[PDB]
Amino acid sequence: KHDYTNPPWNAKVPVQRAMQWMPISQKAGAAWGVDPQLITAIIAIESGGNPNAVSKSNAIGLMQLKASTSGRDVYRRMGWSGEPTTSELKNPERNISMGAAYLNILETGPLAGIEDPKVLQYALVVSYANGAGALLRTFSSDRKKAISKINDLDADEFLEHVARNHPAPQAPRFIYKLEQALDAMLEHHH
Repeated sequence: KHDYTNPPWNAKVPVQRAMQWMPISQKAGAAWGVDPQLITAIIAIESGGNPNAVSKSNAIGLMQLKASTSGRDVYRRMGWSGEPTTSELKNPERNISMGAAYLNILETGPLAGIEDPKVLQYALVVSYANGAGALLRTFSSDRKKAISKINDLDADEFLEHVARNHPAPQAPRFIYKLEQALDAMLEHHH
């Protein structure tokens, strides 16, 4: 039902800029066990590689972290009180390293025990934007059953499900731009 491929989106230039940061993304991905291509994909989608991007919501920087939510979440994962400042989120290394942490948090928490890497990946990008909870809720009210129900799908049926079930239009959209972004990235030798 969500017309999620319209308009088309040219990954080239936003991935090009995102790729500026790939050395950090490589290090960040490595440290947190996150696919560096995913990190770069997210940077390209959320900020188009612009480290000073700032949303209506006051989400900040390359990976559009919000200090009160994902910021706070990552601070607690590291044993820290409080939230990162705006200033620290505009730092490209701290920002990316924090997005990586946050992706790791989603993978080892809300989304734990997804089998297929590719669905996992799609789940991450939709969770990252519009929240793991809202995603699971589209399957079932109980987490464990929603996850069993996700493992009964392959990536394309997952995308179909998000397209028809997720309230947020940007959820399936992100999966489309993920794939455009991964395509642009084959033109960059690791």
